[PDB]
Amino acid sequence: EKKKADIVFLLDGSINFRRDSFQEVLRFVSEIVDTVYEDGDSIQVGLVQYNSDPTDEFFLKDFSTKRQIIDAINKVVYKGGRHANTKVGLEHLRVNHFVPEAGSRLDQRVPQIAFVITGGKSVEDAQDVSLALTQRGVKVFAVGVRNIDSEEVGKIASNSATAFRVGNVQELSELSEQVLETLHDAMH
Repeated sequence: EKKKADIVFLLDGSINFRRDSFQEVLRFVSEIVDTVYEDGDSIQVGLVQYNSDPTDEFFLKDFSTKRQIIDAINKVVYKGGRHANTKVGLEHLRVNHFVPEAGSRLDQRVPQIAFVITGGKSVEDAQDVSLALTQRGVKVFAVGVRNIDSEEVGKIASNSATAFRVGNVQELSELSEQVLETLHDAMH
C-alpha cells in the first residue's frame, strides 16, 4: 500500500514563461510533491530546467525527505533562454536521470515518471524520445501551457490520460486533482 515511485520534473525555463510565471510552475510542482508524498512513502524526486539545453537542478538520489525536496524546488532560479528543446530535455532524462547512478529504481520495477511542463512548442520533435521512454516503462506526463496544442502535448505524453493543457501558469493548479489521480494510477 506504500507508494514507491521516482518522479523527474522537466521544466521549460525558456522565455516561453516569464520569470515570475516560472515561479508559479515551481509552486505547482511543490504542491504536487507535498500531496503525493504521504508519510512513509518511498518517493524520490529529481528536477531539470531546460531551454535549448538542460540544467540539472537535483537528482533523485540527492534528497531523501519530502521537506528537503520541497525546499530544493523552491530554490531553483529561472535561467531564461530561447528555443526550448523538449527533445533534448527528454533525452537528457534518458541518459542522466532514469539510470541507477542517479538514484533511479527502474531496474526494480519501481514506477518511473517523467513530468514535463512546457510553455511552447518544441523546436525539435520529441515524439520518438518520448515513445522510447514509454516503451521502457517510463510514464511521461505532459502539461502544455499557453502556446501548446493538442498534437504537441500528445507527442510528449505517454497516452491521453497523461496529457494536460492550460491557458496560463495561474490555471496550473486546477489540474492538481486530475494530475494526482493520474499519478495515483501510475503507481498502481
